[PDB]
Amino acid sequence: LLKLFTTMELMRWSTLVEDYGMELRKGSLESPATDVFGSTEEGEKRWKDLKNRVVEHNIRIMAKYYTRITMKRMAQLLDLSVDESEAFLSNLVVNKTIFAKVDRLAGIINFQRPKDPNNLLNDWSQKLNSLMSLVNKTTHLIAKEEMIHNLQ
Amino acid sequence: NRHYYSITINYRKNELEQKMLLNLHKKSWMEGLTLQDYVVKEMLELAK
Repeated sequence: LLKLFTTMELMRWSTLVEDYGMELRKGSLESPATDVFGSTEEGEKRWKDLKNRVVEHNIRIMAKYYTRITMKRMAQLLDLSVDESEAFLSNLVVNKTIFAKVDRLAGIINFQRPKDPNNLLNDWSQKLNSLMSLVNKTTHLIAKEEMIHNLQ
Repeated sequence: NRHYYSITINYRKNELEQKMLLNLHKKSWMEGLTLQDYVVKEMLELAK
């Protein structure tokens, strides 16, 4: 659970079947399994809410490497089909949690940010971040210089 | 004018301090190490 909450570590869902389903193969407490996954029309919805977890939370771990992906690769990474991909694309785009834009002129599309919405921000971010770094540079290069030239 | 005549006050040839006041004054009152500004464009947006 908690290792699946931080970056979710794109595991096998049948190893999730192992973990969360051999709890019924417990010669001890099964009242966790009975309360959580012993339910059927709530517990099956929890199984597919955990398929909703793999799509939901793993789109939120894959949201870094986008602005370039096709659709087949997103099927090959979300650990499901392209039809399950499009159904999950539907319910997560009506979620509209992070701004999606999907299109099938050839299929190169993704869940996305607002798609680099600005002009000169690149000059600001790149050149002023890097150059105010380069102006803090000399101010602590004199630091390093004096501290190492005390001795040698 | 009664009871008082003023005295003359000039300010010394103070280059022994005016030197270093000038030097710190302009070596400091422009961006310190002077690599600071070298804010640039959204101030131009508001200014235009």
